Amino acid sequence: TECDFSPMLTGVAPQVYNFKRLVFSNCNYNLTKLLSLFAVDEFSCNGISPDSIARGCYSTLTVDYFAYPLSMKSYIRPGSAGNIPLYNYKQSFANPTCRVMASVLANVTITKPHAYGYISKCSRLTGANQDVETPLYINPGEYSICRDFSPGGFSEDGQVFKRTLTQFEGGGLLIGVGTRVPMTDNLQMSFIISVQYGTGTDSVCPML
Amino acid sequence: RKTYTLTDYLKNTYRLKLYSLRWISDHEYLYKQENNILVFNAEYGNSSVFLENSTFDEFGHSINDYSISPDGQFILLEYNYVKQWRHSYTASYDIYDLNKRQLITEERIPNNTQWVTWSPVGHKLAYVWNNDIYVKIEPNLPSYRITWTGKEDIIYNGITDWVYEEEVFSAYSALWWSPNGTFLAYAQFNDTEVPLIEYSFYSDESLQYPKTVRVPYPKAGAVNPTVKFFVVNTDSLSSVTNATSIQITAPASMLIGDHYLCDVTWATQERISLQWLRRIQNYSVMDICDYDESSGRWNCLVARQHIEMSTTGWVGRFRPSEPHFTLDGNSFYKIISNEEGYRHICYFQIDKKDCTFITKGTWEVIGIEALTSDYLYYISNEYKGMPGGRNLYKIQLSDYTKVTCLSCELNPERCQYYSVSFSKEAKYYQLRCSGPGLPLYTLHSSVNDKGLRVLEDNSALDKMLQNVQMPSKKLDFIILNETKFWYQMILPPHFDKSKKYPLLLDVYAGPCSQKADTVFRLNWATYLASTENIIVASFDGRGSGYQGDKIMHAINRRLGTFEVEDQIEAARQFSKMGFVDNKRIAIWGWSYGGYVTSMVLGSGSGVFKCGIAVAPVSRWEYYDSVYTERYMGLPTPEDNLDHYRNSTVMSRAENFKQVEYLLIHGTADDNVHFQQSAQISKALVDVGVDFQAMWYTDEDHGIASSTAHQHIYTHMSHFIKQCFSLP
Ligand SMILES: *[C@@H]1O[C@H](CO)[C@@H](O[C@@H]2O[C@H](CO)[C@@H](O[C@@H]3O[C@H](CO)[C@@H](O)[C@H](O)[C@@H]3O)[C@H](O)[C@H]2NC(C)=O)[C@H](O)[C@H]1NC(C)=O
Ligand SMILES: *[C@@H]1O[C@H](CO)[C@@H](O[C@@H]2O[C@H](CO)[C@@H](O)[C@H](O)[C@H]2NC(C)=O)[C@H](O)[C@H]1NC(C)=O
Ligand SMILES: *[C@@H]1O[C@H](CO)[C@@H](O[C@@H]2O[C@H](CO)[C@@H](O)[C@H](O)[C@H]2NC(C)=O)[C@H](O)[C@H]1NC(C)=O
Ligand SMILES: *[C@@H]1O[C@H](CO)[C@@H](O[C@@H]2O[C@H](CO)[C@@H](O)[C@H](O)[C@H]2NC(C)=O)[C@H](O)[C@H]1NC(C)=O
Ligand SMILES: *[C@@H]1O[C@H](CO)[C@@H](O)[C@H](O)[C@H]1NC(C)=O
Ligand SMILES: *[C@@H]1O[C@H](CO)[C@@H](O)[C@H](O)[C@H]1NC(C)=O
Ligand SMILES: *[C@@H]1O[C@H](CO)[C@@H](O)[C@H](O)[C@H]1NC(C)=O
Repeated sequence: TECDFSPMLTGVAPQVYNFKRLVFSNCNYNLTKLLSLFAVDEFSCNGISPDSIARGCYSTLTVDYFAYPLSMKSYIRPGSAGNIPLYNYKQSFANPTCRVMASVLANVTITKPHAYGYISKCSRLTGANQDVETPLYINPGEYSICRDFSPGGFSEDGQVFKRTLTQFEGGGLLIGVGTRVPMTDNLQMSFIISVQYGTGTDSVCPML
Repeated sequence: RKTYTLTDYLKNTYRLKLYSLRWISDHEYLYKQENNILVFNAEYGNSSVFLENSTFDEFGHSINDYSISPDGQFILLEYNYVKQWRHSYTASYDIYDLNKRQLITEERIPNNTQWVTWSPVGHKLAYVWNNDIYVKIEPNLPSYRITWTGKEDIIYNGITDWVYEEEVFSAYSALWWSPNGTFLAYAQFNDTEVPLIEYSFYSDESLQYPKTVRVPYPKAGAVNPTVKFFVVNTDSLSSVTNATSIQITAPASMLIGDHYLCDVTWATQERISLQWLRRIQNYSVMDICDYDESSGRWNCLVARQHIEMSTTGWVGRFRPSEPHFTLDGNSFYKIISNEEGYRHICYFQIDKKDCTFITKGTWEVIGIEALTSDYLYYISNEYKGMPGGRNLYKIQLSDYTKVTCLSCELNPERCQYYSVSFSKEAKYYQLRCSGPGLPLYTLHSSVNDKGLRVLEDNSALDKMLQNVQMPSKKLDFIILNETKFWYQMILPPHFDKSKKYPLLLDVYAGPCSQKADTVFRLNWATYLASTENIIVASFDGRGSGYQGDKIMHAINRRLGTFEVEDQIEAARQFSKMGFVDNKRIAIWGWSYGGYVTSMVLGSGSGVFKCGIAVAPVSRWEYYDSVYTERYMGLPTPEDNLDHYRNSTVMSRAENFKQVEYLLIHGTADDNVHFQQSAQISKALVDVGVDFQAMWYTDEDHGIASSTAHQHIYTHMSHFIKQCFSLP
């Protein structure tokens, strides 16, 4: 049966720090078809080529996707960090990956968010004078603790959030800031494709 | 001989001469002589004409001010000046090429511009118009719009709102160029929920219906403005896409509640320092932020944070002091309070918590004036242990024991109060002496502290004044509880201490004030002493500055107490001195001085016959939050509401039956609102006290328009003379 890349183009595109993930197994895909809906600006792969990615057989095919402006292309690249990989989304390189930077085409019909948004501060506060500050960073593929503050985005550039951290979460105060990047004429997105090569009987091959 | 008359004071018949120069390089400065702009050579003293005064008397408008670009290529012309508050104003601007000698006509800076500034090097322009920031790379090219959020009375980009202009930055401008002009840093102020003070402005006779002026103004405890800070790269501006500003967030210790941005200082081309201050102003932090092109952000390392807090009062004299960074930007010098409560220069490493004091003693550093690779130049009051003196010192950085006084012995009789203006790289410095003799301006070379020449000696004035019976000034101290407290007296000419003189106590007495110094002045007190034989005294009691925190922080959380009592006590000791007629002691003051005057008069001490309060604070809940809460904290039951209520002027209305009182206020006072005096009068009326009053239509806190200025001092003079039975 065919791979359903539908959910990553229906509804409202999630923000970078609130990325959505599609995991495909026992499913046949047309990548060329999916890519045809976009105007691709960057196609950086790692551990696999942009040709093989559309022709390989996999045990799992994972796609993380989110809205993301191309003006910030360079800030989501490996090793160069970065408000994005610190607080929002950090690419994993445990498996062969492909990062696609693209704009959705004009008469695709997406309902884009009011604006792009990313977390630019996330810290724990302790102390008598409330001033031991410990920046809190994400592990790749995990969501920021500051994501719950406003998963839909930020109505204000430099919006401030406050919260008490439960005894469990380490206690103290949690402080978060989100910044606002104005929405573009055409929605600009980014999806990260990741594949595995499992021994198990079940595959995701391309369609014949 | 003649005496210094009221008319002399109002018509400025005996003028002090100045020597205002603008350094443009390490060895040249601009100066205005007979309306021409002259460029002088520091080392030789020769001068060429930089701009002939006839250059713009075909301009069609009157030039209020001018500004020359750092590279000397262009002159910024200011006209159509319209004053707003103490520092703010709008103006029209024309740019003028200085090699082609011609007025730029294309892509002009618009009318009603709120602020304009050259980049520190070259000739870029940043200006603010309708609360938004624009940048012109070249004087004739189009402007790049940096901000779009600007909105009258709500959102301020690159300029300050009312309270930040008045009480924090002492400036309209909120723009900070990077040293070589690559980045433009700017604050964004947000007055969205700040309440509005409203008052009538009557304007010209022809205006049928009065205007209602509305200014966002946070009174004590009310909702404050908020602030965000940004940096924009002016070298990567695009005429096709909107500029991108990077936000530098306040540290998390500030974001947990109300806070201020209170200092901005660039360290290097890619390093900026910011100082933040909690709304409870005994806690501040400095952040040091480095540019990071790789990650596209301004990283403010937590390990580079410097926390400055106070256990006895507030931080700084009025705000945390500004750092002076060494050239490489890895260390800096900062004036802070030591363990003894005295303010001295401290030496910081940007990533080290502890710092190292390079000066100490029971005196204070006033300000750091210059920094070289070898010397730190500062102003202090160390000389002869006089807190009302100012001298220029330099300290050798390789050896903190080598301190040289550069101004003390130049002319110890005539000159005890100095300020200084260094050239670029501090190769030359102008010295400016303000007293106790006639002001004196000299130029010096830094390499061996050689005096090059006298710029202005006020010899003209000296010749004029010898035909005039001028008053003398006594600076001394009394003692209260084994503590020196300084006073000054303007004594009438031919002073005979066997006679009895009436005395007028001239008071200000706000926190960190100083009314007893060595400064030479030609003012109202001069007329009172010279013509009416009145002794005019001032006294720096508890709460006053430049004498250590134990004195200054004495009135912490309790304004209207010790500083008031100490003015009454000082008057008692004056009346015990033998040449003071104790049946004729008056007191007068302006703004905080008006408050103290009133509080003194309502104390029932019997010491004072009459008094004059001009534009007084009457109730601290009426005054703005930044100033008031700095000393009083918040007016809540959990904080300091009790002292807020106990320190009003209205509270003491009954006691005014024992005195003659004159209450004066401008109706268009945006600073200390007419409300404050309006409430004083109402309390006196309600209790049956007769008093004199005077409002000044459409005058603000200064009451400084030509006609109003003459009118009030004429009016006050009549009041004093009548009160002192002088004919
Ligand atoms: C200047 O400051 C004003 C006042 O603080 C800001 O206005 C406020 O911005 C917030 C955005 O956080 C607006 O939103 C509310 O957020 C909550 C959800 O967290 C929600 O309950 C509301 O539906 C609403 O979205 C708030 O209404 C707004 N208040 C105003 C406009 O009076 C403003 O954003 C600041 N402007 C700048 C340029 O910084
Ligand atoms: C001040 O005087 C110096 C000379 O003492 C001026 O410099 C000279 O200017 C002449 C004429 O322009 C040149 O021919 C010489 O070559 C210059 N010599 C030196 C050593 O500079 C200087 O321009 C004068 N500056 C002002 C502002 O008047
Ligand atoms: C730069 O930003 C401004 C302000 O956001 C853009 O102008 C606005 O565009 C919105 C789009 O709906 C309009 O509603 C506003 O009326 C426009 N003007 C203002 C003053 O806000 C502008 O288009 C942007 N420029 C570029 C090149 O993207
Ligand atoms: C800043 O000053 C405030 C007000 O004086 C201090 O807060 C009070 O501290 C006292 C004693 O330390 C407590 O008993 C009060 O409960 C505190 N709150 C109030 C509203 O008074 C605060 O400790 C000072 N901060 C620093 C860093 O010294
Ligand atoms: C312009 O400068 C000359 C120089 O001698 C002077 O005489 C003249 O009065 C000046 N004009 C004005 C309007 O200041
Ligand atoms: C300023 O206003 C005057 C008078 O309305 C006008 O002639 C002039 O062109 C204006 N200047 C600019 C730069 O718009
Ligand atoms: C100004 O400083 C920036 C940042 O260090 C640098 O990139 C730029 O080349 C400098 N420009 C000049 C003219 O020195």
